[PDB]
Amino acid sequence: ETLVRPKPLLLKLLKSVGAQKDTYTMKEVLFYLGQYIMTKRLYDEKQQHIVYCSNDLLGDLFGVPSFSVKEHRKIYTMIYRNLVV
Ligand SMILES: [Cl-]
Ligand SMILES: [Cl-]
Repeated sequence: ETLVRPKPLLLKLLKSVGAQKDTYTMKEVLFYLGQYIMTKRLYDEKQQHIVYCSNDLLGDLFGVPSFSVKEHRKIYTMIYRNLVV
């Protein structure tokens, strides 16, 4: 629905997986973040709901070493640290 504005570092992350936008819906941000996690194989192959990001740009942006995709409240707070509200 509403548009969101990634901060510069998150924008570079999104573009690095082929996004060609500066302005996004939240749905699009999640779409490209998922593609980033997939393409960089940040999830554990045997526990695919767990993302390990402590040595990746994503960890610097989200401010955690790892997270579970089941933790949606936490994921939204981590994404919003990276949006210009
Ligand atoms: Cl930034
Ligand atoms: Cl975790």
